[PDB]
Amino acid sequence: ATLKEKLIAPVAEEEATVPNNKITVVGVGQVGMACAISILGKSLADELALVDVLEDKLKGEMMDLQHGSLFLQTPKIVADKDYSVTANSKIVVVTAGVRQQEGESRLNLVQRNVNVFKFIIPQIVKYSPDCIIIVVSNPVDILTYVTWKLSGLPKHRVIGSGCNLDSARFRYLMAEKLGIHPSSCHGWILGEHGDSSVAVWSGVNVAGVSLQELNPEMGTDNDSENWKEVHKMVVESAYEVIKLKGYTNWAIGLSVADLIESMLKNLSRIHPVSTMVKGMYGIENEVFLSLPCILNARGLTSVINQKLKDDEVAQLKKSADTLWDIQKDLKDL
Amino acid sequence: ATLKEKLIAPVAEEEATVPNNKITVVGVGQVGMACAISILGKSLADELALVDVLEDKLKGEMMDLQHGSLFLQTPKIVADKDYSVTANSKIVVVTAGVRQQEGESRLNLVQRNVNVFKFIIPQIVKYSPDCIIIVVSNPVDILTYVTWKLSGLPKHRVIGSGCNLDSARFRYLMAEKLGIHPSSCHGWILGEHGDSSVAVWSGVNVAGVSLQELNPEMGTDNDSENWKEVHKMVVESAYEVIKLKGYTNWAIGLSVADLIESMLKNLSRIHPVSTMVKGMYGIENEVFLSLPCILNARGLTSVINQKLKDDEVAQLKKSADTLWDIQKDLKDL
Amino acid sequence: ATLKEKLIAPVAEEEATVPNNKITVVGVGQVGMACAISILGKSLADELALVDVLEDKLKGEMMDLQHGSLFLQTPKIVADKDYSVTANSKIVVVTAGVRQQEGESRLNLVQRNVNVFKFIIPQIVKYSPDCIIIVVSNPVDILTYVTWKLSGLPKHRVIGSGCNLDSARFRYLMAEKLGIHPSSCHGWILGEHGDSSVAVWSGVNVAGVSLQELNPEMGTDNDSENWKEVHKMVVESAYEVIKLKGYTNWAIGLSVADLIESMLKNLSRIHPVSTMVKGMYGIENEVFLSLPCILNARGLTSVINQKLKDDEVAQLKKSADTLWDIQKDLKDL
Amino acid sequence: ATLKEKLIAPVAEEEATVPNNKITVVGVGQVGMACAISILGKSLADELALVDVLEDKLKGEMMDLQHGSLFLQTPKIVADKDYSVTANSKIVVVTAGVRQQEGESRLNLVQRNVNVFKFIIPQIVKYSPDCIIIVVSNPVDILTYVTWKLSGLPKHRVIGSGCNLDSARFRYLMAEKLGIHPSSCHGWILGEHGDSSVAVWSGVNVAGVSLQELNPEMGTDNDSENWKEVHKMVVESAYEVIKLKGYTNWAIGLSVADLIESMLKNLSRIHPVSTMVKGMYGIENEVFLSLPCILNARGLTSVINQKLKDDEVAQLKKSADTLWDIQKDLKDL
Ligand SMILES: NC(=O)C1=CN([C@@H]2O[C@H](COP(=O)(O)OP(=O)(O)OC[C@H]3O[C@@H](n4cnc5c(N)ncnc54)[C@H](O)[C@@H]3O)[C@@H](O)[C@H]2O)C=CC1
Ligand SMILES: NC(=O)C1=CN([C@@H]2O[C@H](COP(=O)(O)OP(=O)(O)OC[C@H]3O[C@@H](n4cnc5c(N)ncnc54)[C@H](O)[C@@H]3O)[C@@H](O)[C@H]2O)C=CC1
Ligand SMILES: NC(=O)C1=CN([C@@H]2O[C@H](COP(=O)(O)OP(=O)(O)OC[C@H]3O[C@@H](n4cnc5c(N)ncnc54)[C@H](O)[C@@H]3O)[C@@H](O)[C@H]2O)C=CC1
Ligand SMILES: NC(=O)C1=CN([C@@H]2O[C@H](COP(=O)(O)OP(=O)(O)OC[C@H]3O[C@@H](n4cnc5c(N)ncnc54)[C@H](O)[C@@H]3O)[C@@H](O)[C@H]2O)C=CC1
Ligand SMILES: c1ccc(CNCCc2c(CNC3CCCCCC3)[nH]c3ccccc23)cc1
Ligand SMILES: c1ccc(CNCCc2c(CNC3CCCCCC3)[nH]c3ccccc23)cc1
Repeated sequence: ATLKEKLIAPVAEEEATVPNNKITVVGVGQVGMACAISILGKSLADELALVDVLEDKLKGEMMDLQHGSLFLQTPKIVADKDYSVTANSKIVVVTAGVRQQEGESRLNLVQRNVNVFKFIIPQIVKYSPDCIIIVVSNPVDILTYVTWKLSGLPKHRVIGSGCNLDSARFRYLMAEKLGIHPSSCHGWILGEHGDSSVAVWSGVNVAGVSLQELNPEMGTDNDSENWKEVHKMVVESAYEVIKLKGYTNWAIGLSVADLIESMLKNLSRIHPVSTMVKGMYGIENEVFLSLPCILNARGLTSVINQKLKDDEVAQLKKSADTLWDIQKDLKDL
Repeated sequence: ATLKEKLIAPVAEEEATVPNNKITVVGVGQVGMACAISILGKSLADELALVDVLEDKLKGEMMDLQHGSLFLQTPKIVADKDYSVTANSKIVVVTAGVRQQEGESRLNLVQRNVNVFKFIIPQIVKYSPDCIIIVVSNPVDILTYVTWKLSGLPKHRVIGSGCNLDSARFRYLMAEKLGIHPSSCHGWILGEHGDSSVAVWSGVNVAGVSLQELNPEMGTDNDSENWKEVHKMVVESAYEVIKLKGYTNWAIGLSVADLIESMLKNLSRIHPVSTMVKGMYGIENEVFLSLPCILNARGLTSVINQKLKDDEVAQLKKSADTLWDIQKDLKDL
Repeated sequence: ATLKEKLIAPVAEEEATVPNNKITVVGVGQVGMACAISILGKSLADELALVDVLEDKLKGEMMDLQHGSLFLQTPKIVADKDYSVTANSKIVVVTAGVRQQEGESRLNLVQRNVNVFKFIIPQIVKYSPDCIIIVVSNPVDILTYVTWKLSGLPKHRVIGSGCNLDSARFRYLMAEKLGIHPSSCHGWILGEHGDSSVAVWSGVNVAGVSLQELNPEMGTDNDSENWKEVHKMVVESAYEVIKLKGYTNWAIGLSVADLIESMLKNLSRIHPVSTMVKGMYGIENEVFLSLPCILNARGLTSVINQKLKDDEVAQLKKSADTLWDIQKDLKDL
Repeated sequence: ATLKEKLIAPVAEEEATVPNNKITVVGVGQVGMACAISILGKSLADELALVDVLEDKLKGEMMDLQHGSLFLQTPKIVADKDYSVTANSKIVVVTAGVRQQEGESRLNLVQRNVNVFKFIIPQIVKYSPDCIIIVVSNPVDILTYVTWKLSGLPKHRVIGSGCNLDSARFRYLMAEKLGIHPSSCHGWILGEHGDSSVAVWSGVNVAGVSLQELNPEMGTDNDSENWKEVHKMVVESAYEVIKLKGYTNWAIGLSVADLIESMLKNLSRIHPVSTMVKGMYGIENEVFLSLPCILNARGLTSVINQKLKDDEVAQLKKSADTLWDIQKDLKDL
């Protein structure tokens, strides 16, 4: 009778399909939408759900993505302020809450964003008890800890985007100096995604050539080439971009899509992401900060043990102390 | 104690992989390996299993693929003569059996390849009772029927690669004449993957312009442009390529990867593939042949009802009669 | 002496890059950045230049993209307010200018954006005399005409993004009703990217089945299924999304990346884009509006002639009249 | 008058198109066709030309690829025994000649394959004087030297596929031991693509952790974990695969596509490929062997200088001496 009934003959009985690689993005602001477009561009989701408290903005973002469906391979894009829309997600990316004002530390956002997370996180696990949560909201290390405590998920299923972005920036800036692709320039930023991050100069290399072996002063204040300035540029990068355009989003969206790719393709690639590091490098408390971690379909399955220089371990311990001083006073977790 | 124990600190205490996007290719001949490399190139499997009777060849192919892992996103590639290696496959591609000699009809392979399938199909469903089977071995329409009977699987989970390849050839040949990309030149080959195929000239179009409306003689024997010769070239293509290089493999490997993409990405794209067409176009028996079908993560869920011209319906019925003449005499299914 | 001199031994004594697959995006607003991220995600440029009048915002966007380099395959990302940065671009995407307020016609933007284009287009061709220009700013059909006049380029090198986006929206909405992928649901929106667009109901098809042959009332006011409402939703879509989120950007960014892919891959795929249609369907003036066009590495090399129904031709002529009424009064082009 | 003339209205004059990223594959054997399918799969060629002395096999391979065009983004696939078909190639991949029989050294193929190259290489440069040549035929290091002498091309435009494959195998075997993706396991095989290859144990690392710092005996005969066996497995791999399936092809096809991607995308990624190493590591003659090299659109533009252990330098010099002993006895280059 209907055009659809004239055109389409069933072979199978119409039955509810459960998606196999659903992704939710919580928060459809600058970061959440950069994450969404990068996930859709890399064909990483068979279903994409969006949540926000701004109902009109949310519906607009959902419709704009839906209009691009012809160019994508994501057959279902949905959005609602209600967390029921997020059911059966494999990965939930949390970008909701407040961002830095100009010259504001990420650590100054802690009380506001803890209050946002207190109501969101229990709803995420209610509807997707088997998900991995990727925390992006700042300060990302503290809010990964908070998400672990609120969610009751195992450690391997609560990941902070952490220093995957800082390390991308570091590798870009070193690769630009050397005239090579960042993928061929190896270097790790660890610890806090923020001012106390640690540059592991001792592991920086190109084709397995230690650059600190070529320039032993690399990373010190007594270096005629002032490589230390590259780590200062990594630390200052968010502040500089926020002064120019108000926020950052494109690089973090690609960084989050890189983490999702490793997990949904089950690759066991190593990324510097935020995890619980008690018992590593003499850290005595449940600090979350970035170390090199193996990521696959289970989540964050292992941490790489490193031989660090004394000044590197000292900076990592200082970063841990900086974060623990905030974590220890958090209430009702 | 081991280097691995020194380097890698567990976060998850468990290392077992849950079966997920596993594909098996049965047969490691020219077609099975083209299927395998196209599945790996398009990142369509997290686990690829190869099964075949030829143990040395199978191990060599497995090792050669494993050596390219750095360039791929498939973390597990395995191979064995025993079907236990195929356990918990979501899709199984069947390419094993005899192939055409020069000038040989695909229909002449039926007794030999039915005997191969009486062995193989029960082993597939023993180890993957919840799989989708894509049949590629020839004659593909008859062997799709045979696989359906032997497997006990529902219709929507047994698919013959069918005329997805014939249609690709048809679109290439018409697009070459018009100077456009085959993706912009729409045309359907239906029925037997073989000599009795149907060119649906009444549906051939560019930008929704019916080419038969522009040239009503298109596909008739009274056409000065002789468009009918294009269908003759589609029918003869396998024989011409077999005469020149001995077999065909690259285009069918890409065609199979196209079908898998629609299913694993859950897209509900329409392909001309082999399904059970009883009750369509006056067909009274359980004939399998190619019609436009919707493919998604459930398998083959719908068929498109078409308005055909009399000469199109007549060739489709002739195709069904040709195939049923062989099907009706099959024993012990 | 330097770490770079210690590490890197020249084989080639020269480092300059020969200009090749360079793309400029003019405008770093919502649309320019969606275009930029989609071009980078699809690896469509070896060099991306951003040009804009807002120097701080431009530098911030350039830095944010640069920080994602590790995740991309574009080795050079540059930005300046001076058009010297755009030199030797193969493709220039123009997204600069004013956009619609809530409820505002795209045609109300004409005087403002003609003033923008009178500055921008001469600067583009000064620095890239051999480029293809893709016009995105609204009203896109009028500004494609203005760009043709100001640039002195041949017709095949000046393209309006046009109805590629309207057609994607149309195919999304029809595919959603039928439960299929938009890539399997064929349908064309022609004429103005705006209120006077034409839905070619006579060409709408699935697997070469004309849907108007199944439902002759499709696209008329006397249709119990009211398929006409789908064309109304296409026309209203920009206004609805602007009401909800303030602007549109994701779908047009993907649409522009689709056009660039056809051209840089030299594919001769057909897209409904804005071109000079004098002499077509009795149009007597140099009107620009969308028809199905072949796109390849030369640009826009052909238009598809269509057999249209009387109501489709009537709307196309009305669309042409609507645009010519504005074009005829333009001065100093 | 013709259907094409009714359907397609010219905007531009029909003009001969010069491809911008044409690739030729010389030899359509097991390696040449693995190269071709990997190039087509990664969308690296707007035109693909095939050359072989076997005219029928060549035409059949061309047709089988053409039949897959709908699934590809390569609008022109051509093939001929005449090198005029290769004109205006950016990259020419040479796979032609004889391969190893079972247990045969690659070095034993040198006189036969030099005789093939003496005829081929002058014709390649005649028709594509601006190309990069990637040598794959064995013994690859000596034939890269021979191709340099015969071609008269600059060093940076003559590249041997070299140890890109050996290093992929090495990284796969180490990554399998550690349970990580090969892309996260860093290790270099240098020198001859063959029995005298050098494992740079001192540069092997995961996340910038030197594995030889964890196990100082790594690569010695006095190692309880016998990591040296992994290098033996790399050396023996081609022989083992040749014993099982007769040849190798899939891994080298993906390795060649990786080198092409770096060059056509202008990335300046580092690969261990065969280049002229006179003046490096006390090598006094025009030896070609693999070192880490930067690859971009210019070709092989730099070599990475490494700090190697004494035993590693000794092995590299022994590899150079092994290759020079063959190069010095070659006639009429
Ligand atoms: N980890 C990293 O590397 C980076 C983190 N960030 C962080 O990402 C977060 C988001 O930044 P933007 O997207 O630029 O901010 P934004 O202001 O553009 O968007 C934030 C969104 O969160 C929504 N939201 C607020 N409260 C909510 C609640 N209770 N439930 C649901 N949605 C809620 C808002 O309505 C808004 O749409 C910030 O915390 C920022 O500091 C930003 C850049 C990089
Ligand atoms: N549906 C389509 O469009 C196409 C179908 N084909 C069909 O694909 C099949 C495979 O072709 P190729 O790979 O070229 O053949 P091939 O000879 O290269 O490989 C045949 C494979 O099946 C195995 N096999 C052969 N005889 C067997 C037996 N008696 N029992 C168990 N395993 C056996 C072999 O060990 C080998 O792995 C043929 O039936 C051929 O007609 C070929 C091309 C296109
Ligand atoms: N063709 C299509 O399908 C679509 C077209 N558009 C059009 O794209 C254009 C850009 O929209 P958005 O990016 O959302 O706007 P936006 O306000 O976010 O960005 C506009 C950009 O143009 C620059 N610009 C503004 N006024 C200028 C002037 N007087 N001179 C020079 N540069 C100037 C701004 O600095 C900024 O870079 C608008 O004309 C809009 O109507 C919007 C969406 C889809
Ligand atoms: N560098 C590497 O890592 C690897 C190198 N190889 C080498 O690749 C080469 C090709 O191996 P396969 O493809 O397996 O051999 P194959 O025997 O399958 O194909 C070689 C092709 O070269 C053609 N040919 C012979 N002389 C020719 C000439 N004068 N002009 C044009 N074409 C000519 C033959 O007709 C044949 O089609 C061998 O030298 C082999 O050792 C193989 C694997 C990996
Ligand atoms: C002679 C001696 C040593 C070599 C090979 N050098 C490999 C050494 C190496 C380092 C340096 N590790 C530092 C060393 C100081 C102790 C504290 C921190 C760890 N980083 C890498 C990153 C990647 C690869 C290797 C390395 C060659 C010749
Ligand atoms: C019997 C008669 C005819 C057929 C199949 N006919 C397919 C025809 C067709 C149309 C309809 N064209 C219109 C109709 C006339 C009004 C003026 C404009 C042109 N659109 C398509 C889009 C795609 C493919 C085909 C078509 C089958 C059986």
